[PDB]
Amino acid sequence: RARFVSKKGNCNVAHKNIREQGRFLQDVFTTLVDLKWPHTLLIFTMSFLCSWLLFAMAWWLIAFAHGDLAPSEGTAEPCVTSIHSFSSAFLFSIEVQVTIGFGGRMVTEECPLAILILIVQNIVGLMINAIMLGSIFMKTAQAHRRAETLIFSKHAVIALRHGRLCFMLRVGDLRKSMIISATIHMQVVRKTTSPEGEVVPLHQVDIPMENGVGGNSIFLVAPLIIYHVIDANSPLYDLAPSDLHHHQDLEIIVILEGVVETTGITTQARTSYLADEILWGQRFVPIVAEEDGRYSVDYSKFDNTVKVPTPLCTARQLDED
Amino acid sequence: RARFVSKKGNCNVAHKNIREQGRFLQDVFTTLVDLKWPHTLLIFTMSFLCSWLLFAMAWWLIAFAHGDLAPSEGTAEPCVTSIHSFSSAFLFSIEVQVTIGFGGRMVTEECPLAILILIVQNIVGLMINAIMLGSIFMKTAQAHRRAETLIFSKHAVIALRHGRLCFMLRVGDLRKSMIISATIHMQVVRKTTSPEGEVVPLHQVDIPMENGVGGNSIFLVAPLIIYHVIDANSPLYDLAPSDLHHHQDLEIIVILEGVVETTGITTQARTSYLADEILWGQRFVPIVAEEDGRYSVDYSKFDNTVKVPTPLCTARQLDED
Amino acid sequence: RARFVSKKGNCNVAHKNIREQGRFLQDVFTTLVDLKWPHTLLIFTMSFLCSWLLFAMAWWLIAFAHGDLAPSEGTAEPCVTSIHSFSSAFLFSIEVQVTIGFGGRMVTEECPLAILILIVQNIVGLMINAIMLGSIFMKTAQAHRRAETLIFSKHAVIALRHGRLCFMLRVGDLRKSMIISATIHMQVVRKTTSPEGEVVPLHQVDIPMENGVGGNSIFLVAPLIIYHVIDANSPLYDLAPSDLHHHQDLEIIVILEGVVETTGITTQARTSYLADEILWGQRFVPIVAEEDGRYSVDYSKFDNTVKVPTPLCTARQLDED
Amino acid sequence: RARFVSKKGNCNVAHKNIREQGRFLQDVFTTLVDLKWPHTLLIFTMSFLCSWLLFAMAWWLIAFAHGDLAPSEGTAEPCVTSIHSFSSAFLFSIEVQVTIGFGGRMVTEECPLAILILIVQNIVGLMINAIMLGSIFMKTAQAHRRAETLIFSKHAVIALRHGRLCFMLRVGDLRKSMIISATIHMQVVRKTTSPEGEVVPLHQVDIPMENGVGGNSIFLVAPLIIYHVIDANSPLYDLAPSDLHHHQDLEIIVILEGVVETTGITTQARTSYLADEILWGQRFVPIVAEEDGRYSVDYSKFDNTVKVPTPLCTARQLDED
Amino acid sequence: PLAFCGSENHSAAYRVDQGVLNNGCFVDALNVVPHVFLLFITFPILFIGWGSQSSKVHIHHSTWLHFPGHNLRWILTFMLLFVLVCEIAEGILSDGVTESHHLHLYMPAGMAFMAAVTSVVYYHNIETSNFPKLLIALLVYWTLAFITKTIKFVKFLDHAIGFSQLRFCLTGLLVILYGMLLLVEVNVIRVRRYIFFDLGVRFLQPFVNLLSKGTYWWMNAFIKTAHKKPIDL
Amino acid sequence: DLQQLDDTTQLPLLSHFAETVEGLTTIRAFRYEARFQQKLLEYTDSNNI
Repeated sequence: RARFVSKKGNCNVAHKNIREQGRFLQDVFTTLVDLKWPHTLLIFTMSFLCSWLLFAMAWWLIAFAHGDLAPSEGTAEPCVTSIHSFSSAFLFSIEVQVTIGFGGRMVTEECPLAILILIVQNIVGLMINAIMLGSIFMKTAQAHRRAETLIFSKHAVIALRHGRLCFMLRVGDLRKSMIISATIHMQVVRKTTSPEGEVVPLHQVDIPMENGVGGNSIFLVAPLIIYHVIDANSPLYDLAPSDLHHHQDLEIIVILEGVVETTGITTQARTSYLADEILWGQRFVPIVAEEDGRYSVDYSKFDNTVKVPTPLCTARQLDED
Repeated sequence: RARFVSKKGNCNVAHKNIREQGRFLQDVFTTLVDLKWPHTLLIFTMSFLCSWLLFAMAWWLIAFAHGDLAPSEGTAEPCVTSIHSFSSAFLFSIEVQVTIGFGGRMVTEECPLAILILIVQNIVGLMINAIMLGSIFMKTAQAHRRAETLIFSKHAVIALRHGRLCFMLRVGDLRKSMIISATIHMQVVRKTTSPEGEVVPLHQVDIPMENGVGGNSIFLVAPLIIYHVIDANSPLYDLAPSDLHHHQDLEIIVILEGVVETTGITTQARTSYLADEILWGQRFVPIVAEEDGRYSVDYSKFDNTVKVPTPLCTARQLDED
Repeated sequence: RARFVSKKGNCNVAHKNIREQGRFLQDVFTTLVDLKWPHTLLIFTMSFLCSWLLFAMAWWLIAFAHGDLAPSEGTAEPCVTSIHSFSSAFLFSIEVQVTIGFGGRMVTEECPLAILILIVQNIVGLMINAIMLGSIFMKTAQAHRRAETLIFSKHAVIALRHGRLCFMLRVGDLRKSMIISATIHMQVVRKTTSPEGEVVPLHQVDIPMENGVGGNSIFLVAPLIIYHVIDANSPLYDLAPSDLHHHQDLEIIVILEGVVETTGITTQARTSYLADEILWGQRFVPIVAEEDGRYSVDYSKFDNTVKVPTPLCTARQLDED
Repeated sequence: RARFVSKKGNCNVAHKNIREQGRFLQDVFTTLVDLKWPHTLLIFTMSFLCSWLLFAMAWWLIAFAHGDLAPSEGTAEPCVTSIHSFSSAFLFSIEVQVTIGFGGRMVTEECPLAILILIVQNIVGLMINAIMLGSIFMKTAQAHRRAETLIFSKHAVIALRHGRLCFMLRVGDLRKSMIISATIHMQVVRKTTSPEGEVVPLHQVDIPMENGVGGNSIFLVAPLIIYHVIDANSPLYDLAPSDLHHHQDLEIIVILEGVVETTGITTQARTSYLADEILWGQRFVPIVAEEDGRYSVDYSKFDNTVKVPTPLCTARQLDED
Repeated sequence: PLAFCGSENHSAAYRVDQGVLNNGCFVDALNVVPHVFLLFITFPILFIGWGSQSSKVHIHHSTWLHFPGHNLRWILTFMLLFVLVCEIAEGILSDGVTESHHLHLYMPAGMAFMAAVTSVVYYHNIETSNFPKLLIALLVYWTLAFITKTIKFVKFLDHAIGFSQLRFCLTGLLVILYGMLLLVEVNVIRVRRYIFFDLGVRFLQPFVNLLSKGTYWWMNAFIKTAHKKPIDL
Repeated sequence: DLQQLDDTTQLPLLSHFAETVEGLTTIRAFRYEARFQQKLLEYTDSNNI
């Protein structure tokens, strides 16, 4: 009825009634990176423009304190030359802080407070330059956009394999760059009761991916079939083919995560498979073929299932001969 | 009682009598990054301002030794134009090393030693710029501030689940950005004594997190119940319910570690549970509901505990009915 | 006839018929790092030169709209000084955007839309400098070039070790630096059928690397011999020595992956061993010796093998006398 | 006599006879970070100074080709203003490439080829700025010098604990910041023989660290006595106390690797233990005490021993009464 | 206005037409440069190495090693501080006779005074941490300060300023004092050769530095922690 | 507090002398002269501390 993880990868959780809002202000950097793109563009150009405006008001108060804006002059040199407006001091603070430095307006050595506010504007401009260009590079360089190009299967399947019944989905990679140390964590989620009376509303039970050693690692070049074998330890052991309908609380989330080879920053791709989206008795078509010295992968045949003769009873009842 | 790590996550060790300070001088960058923030901004603006003073003194000595500072002149073209001060050469070192470059003070072609000082100032200013702006980005961008928004339960419970006593607590993520490949390490810390007479004061021996695959790898989106089954191999096998008081030598530390999805830097969040903070016979309230097509998490009820009947003896004696 | 991964490590896959091409534009950054090197230098020069030409047309339209290009002037000051061409405005946009700022062409306080064009040019030039300089450093700093200095053996051998058949190969590090937490994943990949009628064309099944502790982690300082003992649960259990011909579907790919010590960016080296490259009955020569206090590794002796008398039966047949 | 790893952690290998030198040139970046510190300072200032000299020769050929160097002039303006030497063009190349921009020498709009040389100098100066400042940051920010602040015990011990013989040693961290997900791979390396006749001269066989869960991961706050219990599957099963002499071929290397909390770069600390640094029958003192509500670590008692009574025989002889 | 050697003269005394280092302002500005070298080689390595020892990484208090010549090094450093504060007061009495703050009389002696205090606390922070793998920066400071003081002394001997004017006698004392502060040749060659050639006692008086033998700086810890604790045996 | 620590180390040395002069013939019988010299070594050491 209401799903946990959406099929592109967003988790549908609300996070209501959060008591301590004061611990969000003890990390300003993860909140600064985790904003949306018009918010990070507004805090980018508003932080740069408010630093230029604050130091432009400082240079305007320096030239007002020396009397430089009042043009009744004799021969005394101003401590910034050729300021006679606010907007000249705004062009001077723009020329100082991002280090353009034209030379119609330069600092002479009269006011020592001008040399102090030049040192302070260069130090706060180097801090704002380092933190903001590193923050926009960490914003555009983060690895959550690698989950858009990791195409999963649309439907997962449960089929016969090697005497057992195996829960199969199909992952796929799209790029010539690989993904280093890709792991798989398949979790079931359902509203479980305990035998002793505990009710967990989303009890996340990890099921093993069958691999050969038991450990969860894959080599993702070809679109391979991730398969989980249903033994008696696995919580899909009493699943009926008539149980796989809508309004059935059974959901398998598949979490694929690894280090992207190009960036070096670890990604996570995730999906879900609800109880109507699991096809019983079908299996995936082989899509990999050997041609002209290479291996063809046909991505148009990705979710295509062929029907298998399959026993229509539960996996506990396949242990009854 | 003197606890090992605190409730926030900072440890309580004293680290007395360190024999060699040379191992602290073999690396300087972790000492530079690992300072506090009024040390870090002080070493930042002190390194920049003292580098501008040192190269400012070098430009003042070159403009001394060419005789540029004497206004008694011929009509020879001088070394660097309109320097007639120390502080104008300090303004020239600010115009070179920040690469502002205004233009009333420019390098002439007269001395080659001024071109040597300009090469050494541009090389050392590029090196000081690279090291200090990358160090302040590594100081801001580190991942130990992500532990402030990973809440834990304040109290841990021990209750019956599936016939066994289970050491249950609750971890919690609070924001929208996930933590990739999160791993729970739960360790018991207490002073134990061997049967061969070996006494160790903080015997950090592990307990296994009961997961369903055995390996510790969680998918923390919703706040979930981390639980550890009390087994004969587990060293909480002989815990009496009257043991849970103050001045009892028993502490349980939880270590949660993973990589932040946004920043890409591996974090570590940790907490403690003393013997008076373990409440026997209770269990956590279900805090997850679903509303208008989305799951809702009631975070205000996060450590609310509900007492159940629970057999008041050890789990060794729960094997004896 | 056509190998999956080659001996260098590139993958011989095609990835034909990719339907969803709209998700390639959802990550522009990993596609931007994933170009080749003349495409990277072309997008670097074209991004910088197109941004200077766009703001050059903006400054030329500003000096056209103020009439400063028309040299029949009174004593009204221009928006930008000494501008009377397009190419002088292109030199001015070069002087703004990479922050040179010469000063014969400077901006004055007559023109507020010029100050708005200067603000937008400084913000867009700082963003283009941040993303393009970080993309150049993440392009040249990635770790797929670390696999050029990771040598493998050109052959793999099957001989006897501790009575049993072991599949041995010789990985070697070439450099003085280490590779931190280096893991080996050996995946024998062939076209396997199911018992129940499913054909998988490239069925990647794992084999455990024999470490003694089971978990695949090594210490690649000296070139060590990675071996997998052919157990009854291994898929090389029925491999006869008549099956080591060419035109044979059998391929073992070896995935060395770890973190480089100098960069900190995770690498992955991959190679392959076809069935004519697997030699029965040979074993590796001892290439490690010791002289004047150090260990000496002759790297010219690296893929040299020596024939020993092994049996010519299967490992199933080696369990029956 | 000739050990594998020294006690500081530097590995004593020779790497004789590297045949393919041309595969070192396929990664210039790991050679660029992997140089020593005066070599990386020399390639830093030689790269910047040679790029300034190459573009200074380009600007000098531009001003020679226009005829700017002739003092017999009319009124046609030069394409670079105020060049009348080579060294004025060298100061102009310094003013362009690190973007100082003084403005007594500037580009005018006569030559198009000077605008092309300005575009090429700004692009090549931004690329050399990105690669050289990121390479000097990755040189000063790598994590192998963090391994100096991790102290090991200088001797290792073997004692009685829980009925068995346990190879114990003491690791220790001297810093306040943690090392996240710190793993231990204790390896024992000696020259082995096969039963079939294969002689492997440097055979790294792993011993498992006993932790309690079967995984090797520690939580390093206090210095802890890490230990390996000698089983029949371990290869310390036949070690006698009479085999703890010098010139016994037995080396045990302990590798500690993890993620630093300060930088985020993965580190590795390693050491070794010979047969005469292993002391039989001893154990470490308990050094951790509590004081004023915190624990206290007295680091001067780090390797002091107490010499407990121990059965002076092998661990195989422990299994026979 | 505060310039080096005044704007009070006919126009300036900055001109170098006799040559370099015939100007007294130029030989005093050359006398500045090892003290600003020792300050900008000493203050970051001291702030990194021993400003990091905060609470919860405290100190070791045993095996104060005492690199030799230690008593005569601190006795010579206190004689160097006495002759430098005499050069401060001699430059102040030289400055006050006219006008306009001729700044080169007391600014190099004040920078030498601050370099002498940071040299002795840099030597104490080396000597309590017991590794000699530094201290050659202090050696090249003493050779740089020796060559700049002997070039000031030989340009005082050139113009016959000998022994009646007191800056000849004070630069002669500082030349022989920097020559006896080339005592670091005993630390590199004669003893302990680093370049190329106890118990639970808590008394700490006969093995401590000579200022803490003098003004008892180890007893500040015992007078500190006898508050909020009673002292048992 | 250090003056009171000096009085509480100054008392058992004089009480040790008042023990050992009255019990001299029985400390020369039970031959513990080296052990009593070790005890006065500890007492005068703590007094001088």
